[PDB]
Amino acid sequence: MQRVTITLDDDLLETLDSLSQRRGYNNRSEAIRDILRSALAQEGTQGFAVLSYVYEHEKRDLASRIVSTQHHHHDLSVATLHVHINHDDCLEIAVLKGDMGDVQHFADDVIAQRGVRHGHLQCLPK
Amino acid sequence: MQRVTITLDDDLLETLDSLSQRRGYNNRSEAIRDILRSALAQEATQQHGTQGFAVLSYVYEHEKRDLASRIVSTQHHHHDLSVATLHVHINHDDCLEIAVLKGDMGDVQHFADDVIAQRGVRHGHLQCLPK
Amino acid sequence: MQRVTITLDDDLLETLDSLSQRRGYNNRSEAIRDILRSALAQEGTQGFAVLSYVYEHEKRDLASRIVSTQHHHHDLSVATLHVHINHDDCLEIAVLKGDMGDVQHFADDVIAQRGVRHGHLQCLPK
Amino acid sequence: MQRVTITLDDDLLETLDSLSQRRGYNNRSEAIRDILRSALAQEATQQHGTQGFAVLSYVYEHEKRDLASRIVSTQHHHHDLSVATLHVHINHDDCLEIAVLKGDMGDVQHFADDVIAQRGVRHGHLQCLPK
Ligand SMILES: OC[C@H]1O[C@H](O[C@H]2[C@H](O)[C@@H](O)[C@H](OCCCC3CCCCC3)O[C@@H]2CO)[C@H](O)[C@@H](O)[C@@H]1O
Ligand SMILES: OC[C@H]1O[C@H](O[C@H]2[C@H](O)[C@@H](O)[C@H](OCCCC3CCCCC3)O[C@@H]2CO)[C@H](O)[C@@H](O)[C@@H]1O
Ligand code: NI
Ligand code: NI
Ligand code: NI
Ligand code: NI
Repeated sequence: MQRVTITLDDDLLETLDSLSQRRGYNNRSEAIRDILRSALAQEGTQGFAVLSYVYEHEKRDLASRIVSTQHHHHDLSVATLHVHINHDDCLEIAVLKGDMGDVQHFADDVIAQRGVRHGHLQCLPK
Repeated sequence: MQRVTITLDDDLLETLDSLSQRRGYNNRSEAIRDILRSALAQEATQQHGTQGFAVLSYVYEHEKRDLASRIVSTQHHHHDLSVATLHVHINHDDCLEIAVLKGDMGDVQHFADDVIAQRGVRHGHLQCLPK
Repeated sequence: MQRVTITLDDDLLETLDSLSQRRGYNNRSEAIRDILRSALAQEGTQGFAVLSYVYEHEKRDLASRIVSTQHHHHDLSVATLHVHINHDDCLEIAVLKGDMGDVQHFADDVIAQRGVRHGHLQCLPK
Repeated sequence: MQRVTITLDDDLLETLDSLSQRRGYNNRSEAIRDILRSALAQEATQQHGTQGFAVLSYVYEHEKRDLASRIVSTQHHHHDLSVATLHVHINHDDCLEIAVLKGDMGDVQHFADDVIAQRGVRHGHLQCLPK
């Protein structure tokens, strides 16, 4: 086997070590090795996708802007689930379909802007 | 068992007649009774004092009054009544929304109307599901 | 104008009269006349539709049966919203699309059976 | 600031290497650091003691173990954690489900795993949104 040495900051190490004692790992090396294993494990043209994001609806009238943006590409949209989590925040999940290339750009149009948080895209190609 | 006499204008009776025949009704009393039972049934479904769920669906033009924002702002105004909302972008202009609500059937009802009323919003429909 | 006389049962009349005094209608005739007005007021090949229904998921494994039924016609299905209202009951709203004729039959396949309650179909033709 | 030495097997290092280059990483430490930050970030997101919402998505074959029924039965088993579920019939065989959850992030997390684990269920993914 081989060895790779990396420099890690204190807080990150405090969090890694926290999970180390608990999770029952001998040390940092073993924990990191497992995390890498899963990360790498978790890695077509047509398919589906799930886009989730959080945003304040009033902010910049963002709600209106996101809906029109989606309507500009409604052909790629199957449907959206919306949950009014609090007085100002909205949680939306858009199920998208079509060309993975166009879906990915459509995703950038929606979440790559101010007022949108926790944006995540999950692709599911056929 | 009571015979109730109803006074109807010509235009209205012709409508009741035409619509009735297309739908297979051969006489007016049966037709009127079905409408009445249906309608009274829904009203009783929308009464204060009882908890439950409801389904509110409607079609709206998102560009309108920035109707998109107002419909959401209003939902947030009463977010204690909202479970979740499914939205389908019909075409470039229209949005199909289905809001699932919970709480007091009467309050839900009053809320639905405030929504279905707004201009730009068409095909509105409420279905209360009392506990 | 004209007059039509109808026979109505006691309970129904008790409910109509209840709404009469409250709603501020002079009498049965005026209330019925308004109800008819709305009913009649509220009345294409391609379009959308909203199907809602309630059912006990465990009952006859109904949940499994409804999903396959929908999958048999998945081409007509856009998406379904599901809310687990209690321990045994489920509330589902299926947004359907396609030929109104096929949508209507597809609706019968889903809600016209035992264990399904409050089934309602709303058509929205283009 | 601490230098941490990690011991990796040949196969694993080759994978890290290949995947890294395709994704534009020119060296191993940066790649490993990004993975670590990302991963630790999610874990901290799934901790008991904090309330919030979550999005759980997965694809499953409805015919399977009558998986359809078990997935729903299980959801009902913890329906206090469930807000609502969007379901999309991908094709004749597969179902895309997106369940929105609320409650204690740790409990939600444990629930998600119980679901993502089941056989027949693929592409599972959890995203916790702590209050
Ligand atoms: O719970 C029983 C039924 O309740 C609702 O049906 C409604 C129906 O959607 C409505 O259209 C009809 O109205 C009948 C009015 C008939 C008029 C008379 C002549 C002119 C035009 C129609 O009432 C029934 C209720 O019984 C549901 O849509 C249906 O799926 C369910 O099985
Ligand atoms: O909150 C910041 C970001 O958080 C998530 O991004 C993730 C991304 O989805 C994941 O793929 C990446 O992993 C990087 C791991 C890179 C590996 C190194 C070499 C081998 C293959 C990948 O981390 C970022 C977080 O910073 C969201 O998906 C993204 O929309 C958001 O803007
Ligand atoms: Ni909202
Ligand atoms: Ni829309
Ligand atoms: Ni359910
Ligand atoms: Ni399905």
